[PDB]
Amino acid sequence: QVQLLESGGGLVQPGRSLRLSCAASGFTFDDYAMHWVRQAPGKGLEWVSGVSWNSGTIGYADSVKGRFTISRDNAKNSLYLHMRSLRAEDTALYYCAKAVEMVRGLGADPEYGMDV
Amino acid sequence: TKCTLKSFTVEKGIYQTSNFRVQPTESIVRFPNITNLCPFGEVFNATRF
Repeated sequence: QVQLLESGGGLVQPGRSLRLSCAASGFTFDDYAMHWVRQAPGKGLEWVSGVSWNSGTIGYADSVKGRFTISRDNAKNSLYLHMRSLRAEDTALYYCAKAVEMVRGLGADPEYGMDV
Repeated sequence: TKCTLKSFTVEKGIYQTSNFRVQPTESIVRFPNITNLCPFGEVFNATRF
């Protein structure tokens, strides 16, 4: 069974850091690329960050470049998302998502298609 | 036969002289075919690190 355990709840004031943790069950962590997508109320889904199957960070967003950071933990099947020096304008709901494509699906690396 | 008997006069008969033996002419090595491979081409052709 594929269970997503999201940890790091609490209250944070602007000007400080934040840290969220993704845990996955029912599938192998390394085989799929892991992405973060956020969606404030009264607005659609919007990509905020991502990282490939090879634990390669893809970049930082246009609005929050220089402060967000993303990392994987292939040893313990976990994921870290750290928010450096947050501001009150960054308030929204964070979302953790997994890819689908099976490894070596032929002509680039399979890293897309969030489903769960 | 003369130097087998340690003599200069060989008397009528049959004398075992030496040994005949064929030698190996070439070398043959065999193994089952190779099927699997290590995932190095999956790393060096990857899109990113």
